[PDB]
Amino acid sequence: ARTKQTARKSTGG
Amino acid sequence: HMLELPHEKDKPVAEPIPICSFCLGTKEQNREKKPEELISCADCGNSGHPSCLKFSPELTVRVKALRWQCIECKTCSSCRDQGKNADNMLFCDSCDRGFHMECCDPPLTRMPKGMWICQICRPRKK
Ligand SMILES: [Zn+2]
Ligand SMILES: [Zn+2]
Ligand SMILES: [Zn+2]
Ligand SMILES: [Zn+2]
Repeated sequence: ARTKQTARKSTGG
Repeated sequence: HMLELPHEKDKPVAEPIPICSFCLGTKEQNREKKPEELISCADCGNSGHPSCLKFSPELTVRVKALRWQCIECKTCSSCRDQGKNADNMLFCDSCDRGFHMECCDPPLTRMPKGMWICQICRPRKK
């Protein structure tokens, strides 16, 4: 699953 | 089609910014210097190539049909707040809407191992 936090990390910040 | 929530249907849509916030390319140039239409945030107008957003083609089609918020603008579709903790807001793997774990029904306290999808995207039972 994804969260706002993981999405930031995945996409670069 | 993708269902819209009543509060999404009549909200203002921000002017879209025609360059990707990740790589600064227009629709003509993603990171591979290939054309790719942008997805744009309805609250602030910030855009991203689906490839820079790390969306699959299947999620991309669905998000393009909805009033989408970027990662920073995403608010919980249940309570309408951001709250202070980003590892607490799940993003749906079907429609990319945000929901606080505490706002799920029933509430979650632990991350799902695999995909997570919101109640809007779960089909009606027989
Ligand atoms: Zn890009
Ligand atoms: Zn935004
Ligand atoms: Zn909430
Ligand atoms: Zn959903």
